[PDB]
Parts: sequence; structure tokens; C-alpha cells
Amino acid sequence: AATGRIVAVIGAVVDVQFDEGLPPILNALEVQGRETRLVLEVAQHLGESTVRTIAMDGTEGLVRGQKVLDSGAPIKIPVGPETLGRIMNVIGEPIDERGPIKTKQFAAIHAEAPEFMEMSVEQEILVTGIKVVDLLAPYAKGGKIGLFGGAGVGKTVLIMELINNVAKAHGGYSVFAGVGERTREGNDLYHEMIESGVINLKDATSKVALVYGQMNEPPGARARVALTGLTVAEYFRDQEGQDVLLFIDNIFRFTQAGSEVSALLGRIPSAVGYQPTLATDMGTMQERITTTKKGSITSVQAIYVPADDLTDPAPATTFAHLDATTVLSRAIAELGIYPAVDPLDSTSRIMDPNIVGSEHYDVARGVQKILQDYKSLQDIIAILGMDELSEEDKLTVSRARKIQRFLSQPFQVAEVFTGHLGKLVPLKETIKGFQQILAGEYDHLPEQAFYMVGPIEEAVAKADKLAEEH
Amino acid sequence: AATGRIVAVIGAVVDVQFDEGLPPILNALEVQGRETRLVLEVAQHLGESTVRTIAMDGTEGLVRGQKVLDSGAPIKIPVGPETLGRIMNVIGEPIDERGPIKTKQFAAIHAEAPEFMEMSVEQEILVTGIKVVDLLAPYAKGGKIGLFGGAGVGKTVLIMELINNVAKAHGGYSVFAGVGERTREGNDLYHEMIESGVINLKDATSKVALVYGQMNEPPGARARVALTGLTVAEYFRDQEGQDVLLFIDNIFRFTQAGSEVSALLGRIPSAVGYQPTLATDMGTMQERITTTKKGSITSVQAIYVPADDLTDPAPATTFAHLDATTVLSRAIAELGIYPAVDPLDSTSRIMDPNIVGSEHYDVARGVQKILQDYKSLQDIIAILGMDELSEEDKLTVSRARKIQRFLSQPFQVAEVFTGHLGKLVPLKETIKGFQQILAGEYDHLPEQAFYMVGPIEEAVAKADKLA
Amino acid sequence: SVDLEETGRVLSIGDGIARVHGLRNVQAEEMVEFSSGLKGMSLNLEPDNVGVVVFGNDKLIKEGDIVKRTGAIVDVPVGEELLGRVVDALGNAIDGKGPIGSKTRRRVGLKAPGIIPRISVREPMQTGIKAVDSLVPIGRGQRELIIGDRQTGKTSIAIDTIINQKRFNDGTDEKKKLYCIYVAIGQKRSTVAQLVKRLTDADAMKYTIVVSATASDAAPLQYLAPYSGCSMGEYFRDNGKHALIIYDDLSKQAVAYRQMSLLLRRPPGREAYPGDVFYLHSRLLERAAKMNDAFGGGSLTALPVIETQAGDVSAYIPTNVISITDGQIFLETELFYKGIRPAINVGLSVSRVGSAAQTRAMKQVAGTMKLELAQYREVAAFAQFGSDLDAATQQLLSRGVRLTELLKQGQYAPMAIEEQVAVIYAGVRGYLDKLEPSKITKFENAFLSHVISQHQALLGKIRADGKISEETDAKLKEIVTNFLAGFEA
Amino acid sequence: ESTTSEQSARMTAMDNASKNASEMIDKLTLTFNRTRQAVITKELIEIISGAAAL
Ligand SMILES: Nc1ncnc2c1ncn2[C@@H]1O[C@H](COP(=O)(O)OP(=O)(O)OP(=O)(O)O)[C@@H](O)[C@H]1O
Ligand SMILES: Nc1ncnc2c1ncn2[C@@H]1O[C@H](COP(=O)(O)OP(=O)(O)O)[C@@H](O)[C@H]1O
Ligand SMILES: [Mg+2]
Ligand SMILES: [Mg+2]
Repeated sequence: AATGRIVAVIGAVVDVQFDEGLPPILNALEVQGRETRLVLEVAQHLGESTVRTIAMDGTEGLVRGQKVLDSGAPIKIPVGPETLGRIMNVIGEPIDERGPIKTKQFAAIHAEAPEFMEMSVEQEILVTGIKVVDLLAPYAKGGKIGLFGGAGVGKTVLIMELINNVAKAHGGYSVFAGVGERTREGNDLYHEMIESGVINLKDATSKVALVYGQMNEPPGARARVALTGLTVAEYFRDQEGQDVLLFIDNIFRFTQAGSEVSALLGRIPSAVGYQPTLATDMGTMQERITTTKKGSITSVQAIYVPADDLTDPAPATTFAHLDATTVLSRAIAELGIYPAVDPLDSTSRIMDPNIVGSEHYDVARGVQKILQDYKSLQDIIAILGMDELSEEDKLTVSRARKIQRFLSQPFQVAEVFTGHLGKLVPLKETIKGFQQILAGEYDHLPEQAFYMVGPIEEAVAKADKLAEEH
Repeated sequence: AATGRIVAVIGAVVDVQFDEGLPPILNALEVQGRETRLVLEVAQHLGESTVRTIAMDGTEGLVRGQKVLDSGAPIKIPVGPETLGRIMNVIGEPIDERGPIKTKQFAAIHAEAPEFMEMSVEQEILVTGIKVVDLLAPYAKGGKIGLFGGAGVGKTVLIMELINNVAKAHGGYSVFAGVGERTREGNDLYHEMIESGVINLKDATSKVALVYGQMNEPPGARARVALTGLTVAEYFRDQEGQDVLLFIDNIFRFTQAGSEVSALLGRIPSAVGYQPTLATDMGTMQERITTTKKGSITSVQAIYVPADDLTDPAPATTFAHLDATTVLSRAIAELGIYPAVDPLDSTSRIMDPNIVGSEHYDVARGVQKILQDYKSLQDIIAILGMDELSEEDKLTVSRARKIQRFLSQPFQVAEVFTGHLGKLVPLKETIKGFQQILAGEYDHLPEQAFYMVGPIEEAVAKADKLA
Repeated sequence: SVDLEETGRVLSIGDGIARVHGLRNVQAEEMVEFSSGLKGMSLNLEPDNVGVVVFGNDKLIKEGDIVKRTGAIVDVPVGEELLGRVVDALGNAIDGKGPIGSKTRRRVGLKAPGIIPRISVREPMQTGIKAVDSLVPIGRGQRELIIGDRQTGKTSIAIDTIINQKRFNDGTDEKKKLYCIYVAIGQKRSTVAQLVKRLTDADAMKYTIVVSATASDAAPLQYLAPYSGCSMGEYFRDNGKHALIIYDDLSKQAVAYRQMSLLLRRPPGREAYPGDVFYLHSRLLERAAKMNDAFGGGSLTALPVIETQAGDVSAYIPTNVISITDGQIFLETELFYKGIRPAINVGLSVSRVGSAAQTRAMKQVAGTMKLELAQYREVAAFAQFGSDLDAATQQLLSRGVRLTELLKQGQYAPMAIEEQVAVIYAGVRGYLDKLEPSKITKFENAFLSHVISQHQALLGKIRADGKISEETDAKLKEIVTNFLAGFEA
Repeated sequence: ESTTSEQSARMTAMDNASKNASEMIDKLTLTFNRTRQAVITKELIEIISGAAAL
């Protein structure tokens, strides 16, 4: 089909000249003669019937003049119920060594976004079981959740815990898109779900599909794996009227990969160094990941915050695309509170007394206010001394510290790290416990009793153990 | 003349190819076929008989191939005595809907600075009739003044009072060049000036000529509005031999417009991103505002400090050409002292005995200290108490309070509203009054006697009037 | 055989930029139509080719595709038919309620009114927020910037204004009616849908036009959305009708313009923003004006929104918009989580128009409130450990905390000017100093109910007369004192 | 006698601490301005270099 020839191989950007009709942009080009499959996606019509293409795999071995065919369609991936329990690449190739993925329906990774009249206006609440999330920044069923955080702050652990708590319980299928992450973590997740039962290698009851492009992959591949995963999720939303859970790790890699190829594509660098087409491409991806009126897709996306700078363009743009945001602060993790959710930075759209209820809203706002007042008091402490503050100031500091400790919750996925058994706190118990702490009913209990506990019943019980060991 | 053809229209950077003789740099090119007159200022000869030029109006609707004529000179603006009371844009056409500005002659905006021989070799004080300015921060005659302070500090009233004073005392007109002026604020300024009387619409009693460079205009127009106003002022200095006052609001917007024009022309930006020719552009504009043999143009330029950084390139470059600073402070406004000039903070570069006179320097230096020590001890009274001060410390408070009140002076432009006739205190009267207050001659007088008064005789007479 | 005067061939298409050969008679900024059907705007009329931005996905456009001239600069449907309809940047309906019945198409590039047509803004544009209407007054025809960081309340401050306009709009009085326009630049379709749902629930859509340019929309659409909305608003202003436009995320429009410019190879500048970004924002905000009586007397109030990053008010776009606008309403996340909701920082927030945009009653109470609150800010540092301070300082701190509790207003609860005046009157006169700090908001609510039900005549006097006459002040004093005596139970 | 001496000393010490903080913030503000301008210049230079290389 209009067999082209490679005219230049610079980095991942390969230019092909088509003597016959030029392939339209975003179509997939297959390089002939390579032992494996190398797919070149058209990016620009440079001119003189030449297309600038970004390779989806390594460009080593390419020789000028090599024949390149045109598929005629954007990269098409095997999609359907048969992808569950299978690991697939960006170009939809089985990488689990379990044979070909035999799906009767193929879909292209590139597609238009859902229309405005297809947007749903409902806002439910998803009880993850995490005290910080459910109280301060409640997640919503179908909403777009964002796990903002730096490096080594808890994004991967938190997302795996969310998979364990929600996805396992959720009857609908789930999709995990490992965009630009460590390959070791991908294998860990694959093995963990095998033993957990979410992926069954024997039967056909698997409930989670895996799309992985790790950082070992070339920049081009790392910029489309998210599109492949969301295409699979879209199939599980439109073709099948089911609720889906799309878990993507480090969406930031989607933006970063574009920055690694924009210069070769021929674009003038934008601020800091990202590609000029940052917001547009990010929206094109994100708008597709929504809950239409046909079906719901509750998406949890981990977003790496470069150098813990939220003002960085990549995390900054993604804030507008997410209904519920949970920012993991390194300073809190240094304090030891795990999860390291920043109580005064995390926000959710359903945090509305009409939606979450008056009591829930009041308790959450009280917690946030007391923590703000504690932040204010710390500056005074640094100069005056703790033994100089007023009794009201000391009471506020004590209660705020107790609340901060009670925010910490041991995770089942973190049982290996912390050593404590994982706990899941119901929303009612979370609200009741934080309300009691705000009231002061547990002021007599030491702060240590509130650290790494589940419900306040565990909190008071721990205090008694310490007294018995005193 | 030399009807060229547009070859490229990228943003406001139009490019014209002259088949006949190429127009020189800094030359106006009128575009034919447009309802609104769009002038193009030649910036670079790019070879191939084409000239890259910047647009002074919207560049929409231009078609590759449109014919444009060459004026043969830099943008020429209506220049004369009838520009007073009129609002003109950068190209010189009236924008006040009062008909054409029918002046005898027109002058090009781009002119060279006065030569070395023409420059005067004596520093002189431009008496403004305002006590605080004339005493603490005297305005140089032919120098550039920096009017720090935004709104709520009586900036507009101060400007209008300056216009009226220089018109009445020195017999010189003034030109207000608003670079990047908000349209609403320009209309407000126009109406307020009309009501004050500095610009009269009924008859030729106007004292100011307005040049508006409103923000909706392209960056090149905003960049050249200051030059337009400067040329209009240059008429009076040279042809009429008068002392003009050029009020350039936010010289920062002039700098920013220059930076934008350079960016559009593609010149590699300098540090912080300002135009590479920032210093030269500022020099070209300022150095024309000097004292020639025929006359002098003093410029009161409002200055904006980006990010509150005086070390920023635009503040630094502007300060290099400054000769005095007027800081209109909200605190002084709160005290009720109008004009709201901060006496201690306001500084002038002619405040040296060799220039101002030994008596003037002694008085200004004394009133500076008498307020500095009052401010310093104002903490002492606030902590311990007034009775906890020394006898002299009590005396200096009284005298300083008298001086800080005596600084306030009624303005003639606001006379209609305030009900108090404005005063134009001579420098000699200001010196006499302040030295008398420093000596303690009127220490018996009440403090209120010195508030909102003119000459010290008015202060003592008011003291008599009280009760 | 191709004319290459009214038609053209795409030499290169990529990243949304099509370099078309031909189209020798194309006007600058003239919309053109591609072979695939996607429209385009001719921005860079380069000598050998015309650089046209694509209004859609580039998969449809290829090399050689014929590009034809529409012959006109971009114009959008403009009229009262749009009222109640969600449209895109080009005015095409997206709410699926049918085609707009607009009988007029106004160009989006029309210049702003000049010095002479405009007049001093006097008419108060009641936001409905106690803090804004009292300490940061906004007048019809004023460009007030709702600046702030992310998740601070910027959008909320604007939507409550649209909801508040229902009170006047439903009223028979025409001079007070204020049609509203919301321009969504970059917001996701889910967010826009939730916003329109909120407005419909408040029955505010009937007088509101929601122009949306979501993230999926191509960069040129996001670039043109504010201009289209402003042109839609100008209809009311040019025909003696008062209008309000809210350019939410004007920063995102600057980002889209930067993307277009850099991909068009226009020389970069600070933060890669093209040098003419200040011009881009100025030729939009200056269209907001209060025309004089001869020109209809209409108004187009503008409420741009800029998202500062970590309170960086010295960044390129923030500096530009702050310079252009007639004041700002700064919102701080610290206040938002400190109980101060709305998070309006009274100190930074300023209005150039000032008291001229306030009702005489609101002027009377608000001036005193402003002075007391400013003094409280001056002594706010002591408050932490200011128990051992002068009695004047203690009085200042108490009055400040009382006023701060007063200013707090619930979300989606726009208050009427008379009710705001009543509450501020209760606070400034000092009837709430004795009341416990936490009790202040409870008293505000209870007193609002009492005065609204029992004493609607007095509210009518404030509403109709427009000032607190001496008799009203006496009557207001009696009502407040009587209720305050019985309020505590 | 001790209490009055203690209070006076505390007042003086806090005043001195405030003065030291004022000097420090003046120096830090100068450094901040320099660094901010440098950052803007550096990003400008990076963008220009990227443009020219194309
Ligand atoms: N007056 C208020 N009282 C209580 N909560 C409020 C108030 N105003 C806003 N909020 C809360 O603020 C949250 C987020 O506000 P909002 O989204 O309007 O702010 P924003 O700064 O415009 O956000 P973004 O820029 O992310 O769109 C909402 O969940 C809402 O409950
Ligand atoms: N409960 C917990 N939640 C999160 N992280 C924890 C917890 N307990 C210990 N940690 C440590 O914090 C680290 C978080 O790193 P991880 O989430 O894997 O990378 P990133 O934070 O970049 O996503 C873990 O590797 C673990 O060692
Ligand atoms: Mg990780
Ligand atoms: Mg918002």
C-alpha cells in the first residue's frame, strides 16, 4: 500500500517518503524487513510527499531506503473481553508469553472525544476506606481521580492500595496502563494480581487488563500506551455497558515523552522545556477518559510532580482535568504519616454539604481549619517556646497533632513496608472518630495511640496497651 | 510616491516590497484600500527591495499585494498651538471627535536630540508653586521627574495642578502623553481636566494637549506615542520658546511596548526579556527632553516598578535619566496632607547647595531632620508616652507637626470642590515660612493654623481667625 | 489549471499548522475552508505560502488538499436568541437544543469603543457576595480580575454573580437587568456540564450564554472563544442592554495563543509567550465599556479569571492582565482553609472604580467597615498573643473578628444589597461586639430571616430609596437592637 | 526589680531580633530579585537556543 522508503533516521523520529498517496496523519506505518514489528505513526506531512513519523519501538538497524508499508488505519489493538488477564504492548501485542490475544474486535488507539451532550452530571461517592481521602477529599464514582505526588512519596503504593480495596470489590472490569514506570513494578503487579485472583491464568474470570509501556520503551512508545489503555477502557464502556476502572501510573510520562521528541519533530520549545502542544495533547487524551451517559469510567491517574514543584506545567495542566485531587506531600511522609496526603491541598468537587452531608462537610472543614491554625501556631512556637503558648494554643496544637496522626492509616499493600496489618475504615467511622477528636473526647489519650491505627476504637485500644506496657 | 506592495502579513509585522526607490528606516507607509488609516513605520531593510515594517493599527484585512504609499518622512503629527485642548493618537489624527486639528505646520515624531552646543550648562529649579516639591524635592528645569504612586494618592489632581501652575507662573503649556492608557481612565482624565479648567472646550484657554496611546492599539503605536507627545511639546520649546511639561504616564508601558516591538521584529531578547536596545531607546526618548537655548521641556514621568524590583532593567534604565522623585504616599493621604507627597522619601538631584542656594539647602535639610527625628521618636511616644519624652522632644514634635501640616497646600484645580482658593506659594515664601517654623517663631501658633494654608501669613491669619 | 487566487493546496500540514500554497487573495485573519470540511484561519500570510491554523484534528487534512476562501473574517452568531444556549467558539450550538435563531452575525475582531463614546461607570453591578459588594465594589463597565491560585474559589465568585442577577433580571425594571455570558476556555466538558446544570437549577440559564472551548477543542477555538463571547456581549452593550462576561481561565487562552504562535514559528519571548500576548488580552478586555447615553447607555462588564501559580502575581500573563484590568479580587488558599470562605484577601483586592460603583447605603456602611477592618489588619499580628495589649488594640481585634465573621458567605447563596446593608449595619455600628465570635454567623442568618420576613418594608426602603435615611437608621437601630436582645436563647 | 529588668531586657532583645531579621530580609530580597531575573534570562536563552537550532 503506497510502499514508502525511509529517508532519515534521527533518534526516534523517522522520515518516510511515499511515492504513492501520502498516508494521513496518525495512521500506522509498518517497517518491512525487521525481525520484530516496528510501527511508525505519522506525525507531520513535511512536504514533497514525505511524512515525519515517530517510531513505536527501537530505531536501531533501520537503513535509509528500507521499505515501509501503510496500514491505512491508526494503530489498532486487540480489544474485547479476551484482553482481560492479558498483558499487551502499545501496538497491542501480547507480552505475557501466553499466545495471541484472540479478540474479534479491533479498535484504533486514536479516537474523538465524547461530546458535551454525552456528559453525565451525576456525582456519587466512592468509599475507598482511607480516612484522609474519604473525609477530606472524597472520591466520586465515575469521576477522574488524581494522585499528585513527587518521587518516593506514595503514589504507586496508594494506587495499588486503591486497586486492592476498590477494584477487587468492584464487579466491573478494570484496566491498568503502566505508562513510563519501572518494569519491576509491572511484574510485581502482574504476579500480585495472579495470586490475588484478579487475573486467572487458568479460567476466564480475570477482571483486569494490563497495558504496559515501561521506561525501557522508546519515547514514542511511552506517549501512546496511555491511549491504548484508555481505548481498552472505552471498549469496556461503549461496546459493553459496564463500569470500568482505568488505573494509569505516572500519566506525567505521557507529557514527558512528547517533550523528548518535540525538538526532533521541529517545534520551538515552550516554557521550562515542554512541547508547545502540551495542554492540547493532554486534553485530547484526558477528554476521552470520561464517564459518558452510556457507561462510567472511574479513572485513578498517578501524576509525578517534577522536583515536587506543583507549579510545573505538566502537573499544573492536569489539575483542571481531574474532579478529585489528592496531593502527597513529602514533608508529611518525612513526618511518617502514611498515606502522605496533604490535608490542606487535596480537593474534591463532591466536597459539598449538599452532597457529602452536613456532618461530613462540617467535620472535614473543621479538621482543615484546625490544621491551618496549627500551621500558624508553629511559627510562634519556633520563637516563643512550647512552654510559652497559651493553654488554648497548646490545646489546639495537641488536637491538631492527634488529628494528623489519626490521618495515617496502615495499608494492606504496605504491610510489607510498615509491618502493621492493613486496616479499612468505613466512612461513618472516619467521620465519627474525627468528630470526636475535634470535640476533645479523646484528649486524655496520647498522640502515639492515634498513629498507624484504623478506627478510633483501635486508637483507644492501642493507648491501653501502652499503659499496660508502661 | 513609490507605491509598494505588501508581500507578507505576519501579526503586526507587515512587509512591503517597493519596486521603486525603497523608503528609509523610520518612515511612514500609508496602506491604500483601508477604511481606517493604517500607517506602517519602516524598521528594517531586508534586501530584495523589501522593507519590514511595524503597524500602528490593526493588521487584519490586509491582502498580499495591497498597495501602500510612502509618506517620505517619519510619522508627521499636527503640531502647533491648536493641539491644546485636543486628544490625538500616535499618527496625529484627532480622537476627541472635535473635528480636525487645523494647525499651520506638522513635525515628524522621530527627531534627533539637541546637540552639545544647544545644551544649557546651568542647572535651574522649575518652581511649581507646591511647597513640598519646591522645598524638599525641587524640580529641575529641563530634567525628568519620577512620579511614584498610583491611585488614591491624588496623582491626577497633582498633575493638573502642575499644569495650571506652570501655565500661570512660567507661562508654559503642557503635553500629556498617555502610553498604554486604559480607555476608561483616559475618558475620566479628559472629563476631570475639563471640569478643572486646564482644558477649555468653549474657547482657546486650554493649557494641555492630550496624546492617548490606549492599550487596544498595537505595540508599535504605544511605543511611539511618547515620541508623538514629545514632538508636540518640542514645538513649544523651540518655536515658542516656552517651558513645557511632558507628562508620560507609566514610562514602564513605553519600555514594555519597545520590548514587544523588538520581540515581533525577532531580535534576541536581552536579560529578563526586555528589548536588546532598551538603553538606546530610552536614551533616544529622554535626551530630547532637555533644556535648549530657546527653552526647556521638563517631564514628569510616572514610573511602574515590576515585581517591586528597583534593580529590574526597566526601573534601572529609567532611573539613570531621572533627576527627581515624587512619592505620593497613601499614609500621607491618610493623615490628610494634600498633596500627599512623602517629604522624607521624595528626593531630588539638584538638592545641593551649589544649585539650590545655601538658604534653600539649609531649610530643606532642616525640615528633613525635623521630620526624621519626629518619626524616630514617634515609636518612643507610642511605647512609653508623650509625658515620657524630654522637653526638647516635646518641642520637636510640635514643630514637626506644624511642618507636616504646613506641607499641605490647597490646589486651584480642586478649588471648585474643596471651597478653598488654591495658592501658588513662591519659593521665597516657602523658604521663609519653613525657616520660621524651624526657628520656633510660630511655636505658639496652633497646629491647625498651619494645615491647608498657603504663605505663613495665611497661617498666622488663620490662627487669628480660629475661635 | 488551479487559479491559486481563491483556492490553494496544502504544502505541509502538521501540529495543527497548514502551510498552504496559493490563496494569493486571502485577507489576513480571514477564515478559509479545507477540503475535508474543517475550517481554518489565515494568520501568517508569508510571501510564498499562507500559514493557516486548523480548527480541527489534522488527520483529515493532508498535503495537496484544496483550501478555499470563505471571503470573510471570523464572525459568530450574535443576538438574544443565544440566551440560554451553550455554544462553541464559532457559535455553533452544542447543547443539542436545535439551531440558534440568531439573525445577526457580528465580527469578533471589532475594535473597542473610543474615549468619547464611553462614560464614567456609576451603576453598581451587584455580585451578591458581601465581601465583593462592600469592600471590592464592581460597577457595570468595569474590568475586574478574579485572580487567585488553583482551587481557591475563582469560578464560584463568578457563578454566584450570574445567579444573583436573577433577582434583577426577573424584575420588570429594565435598567437593572444584566444578561450574563460565561466563556469556558480549557475547562473539561464534565466541568462545563456541571456548571450549566447548576445554572439551570438556579434558573439562571434563561439570561446566560455559555460559550465553551474545552481542552479537546483545537487551540484556535480556545483562542477565539473569548473574542466570540465578547462580540456576543457587545450586542447588548451596543443596544442599550447591560451585559456581564466571565472569561474563566484567560490564562488557558494565552496558552492556546502561545501554541499557535510557536507552531507558526512566530518569534518567542518570555515564557515562550509571543510578544503580542499583551495585545491579545488588551484588545479583548478593552471592549468592556460603559457607553454614554448617546450610544445607547449599555454596559459590558468583564470578569476575567487568571490562575496564579503559587501566588506568582509577577508572571507574564498575570502582570499583563493585572495591568489591563481595573482592579483585582485576590483569593488566597490560606484563607480558604482558615474558615474565610470566600477567600477574598481584602488587602490585596482593590477596585479602581471604588465607591462610585456602590449604592449610597452600601457606601455608608462599607466605608466604616473598610476603616475598621484595615485597622484590624494593622493590629492583626498582636491577636495571637495580644491579650496583654492596650484596650484600643483589643477593641480593634474584636471588631475585626466580628467583621470577618460577617463577611463569610455560603457558596451558591447570593445575597441582596439590602440584606447585605442590614448585616453590615449590624456589624459596623457595634451591636455584635458583645456576641461571641462563633455566634456571629448564626446571628447573621437569624437576623436575615427576621428582617426579611417581619420588616420587608425597611428592606424596600433601602432598595428603593437607595440610602440609609435618618429614619431608616433609627428604624434599623430599633430592629437590630430588639432582635439582638432576643436572639440569644 | 527582677521582673521589671526581665521585661525591659525581653523588649530590647525582641527589638534587636526584629532589626536583625530586617537586615537579613533586605539581603535575601536582593538575592531573590537577582535570582528571579537570572531565571527569566536563562529560560529566555534556552528558548532562543532551541529556536535557532531549528
Ligand atoms: N463560600 C464558600 N463556602 C464554602 N465552600 C466553598 C465556598 N466557595 C468555594 N467553596 C468550595 O471550593 C471548592 C472548589 O472551589 P472552586 O472549584 O469554585 O474554585 P476555583 O479556584 O475556581 O477552582 P479551579 O481553578 O480548580 O477550577 C468547592 O468544592 C466548594 O465546595
Ligand atoms: N503506607 C505507605 N504508603 C506509601 N508509601 C510507604 C508506606 N509505607 C512505607 N512507604 C514507603 O514509601 C515509598 C513510596 O514509594 P512509591 O509509591 O513506590 O514511589 P512513588 O512515591 O514515586 O510512587 C515506598 O517505596 C515505601 O518504601
Ligand atoms: Mg512508584
Ligand atoms: Mg475553576
